[PDB]
Formats: sequence, structure tokens, C-alpha cells
Amino acid sequence: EEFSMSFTPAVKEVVEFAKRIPGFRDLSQHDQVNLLKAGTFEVLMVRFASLFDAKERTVTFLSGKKYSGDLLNSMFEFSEKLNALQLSDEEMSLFTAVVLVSADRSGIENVNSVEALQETLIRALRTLIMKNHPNEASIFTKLLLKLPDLRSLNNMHSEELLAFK
Repeated sequence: EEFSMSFTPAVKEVVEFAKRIPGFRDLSQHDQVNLLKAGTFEVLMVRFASLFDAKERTVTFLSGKKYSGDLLNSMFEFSEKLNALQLSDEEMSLFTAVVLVSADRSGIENVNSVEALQETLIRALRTLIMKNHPNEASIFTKLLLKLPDLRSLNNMHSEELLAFK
């Protein structure tokens, strides 16, 4: 409850976010549906982190209200680690687009076009991180390391979410 349904309109939000990713609407319709089908779960993981605060033990839901079981524990270790980097909203958005365009390539027909879009987003992320965190370049590396982590959480818990919310 009070979090079940909270992730239904969130799916609608990912679709709209993707549409705003420069170049996304150039990929085949086939590839756009597949990136969203495969990556929506990983983007939602990042969005959750963004609505968490281990610095105050508060978890805010896209729904509004604020509060403080083994996926939920993973979502906390994940969120704490990511929240540690102290990214700005702009970095957070760019990173989320990288996550979406980094999704499982199994159902993708034009991988070259998807890798080309990921490259463009990756280069901007690194460029944007170096500028806002000149002495913390490593922040960029830590973010890439999270891609394999999110793919595992996905492989393991997507079903217990991508089902009736």
C-alpha cells in the first residue's frame, strides 16, 4: 500500500522523461519500447534514491507524503551510496537518462544507434561531473559501476514490481 500504486504514474513519468532525451525519438519505435520495457525499473531505482535521505532517514514517495522487504533493503544500500555522491539535480537527470539508454540490449534491433546515444549522454555526464566536482572525478566512475548493480537488482526483483505495481 501507500507505495504500491505510487509506482504506476511513475511509469508514465519515465515515458515522458525519455521523450525529452535529445535523440531518443530518433531510435526506432521498436527500440524505444524495448529500452523503456527493460530500463524503466532501473530508472525508478534511481528516482527512489532521489526521494530518499539517509542523512535524515526519510523516504519520500513521488506521491507526496513522507515516511522513514529485501528489495527495499537493497534500495536503501543503493540509495545511501548514490546519495553519498551528492549529485545536483542536473547530474541526477543526466545519469538517469544514461541508465535508461544503457538498458538490456536483448530486444534492441539497432544497437549501434543506441550505443551512439549512450555515448553522447555518457560524454556529457563526465563533462558535467568534472565541472561541478573538479576534485572528485572518481564520482563519474562510481556512477558507471552502478549500471551493473542496477542490472542485477533488475534481473532479481523486476517481477515483484512490474506486476500490478
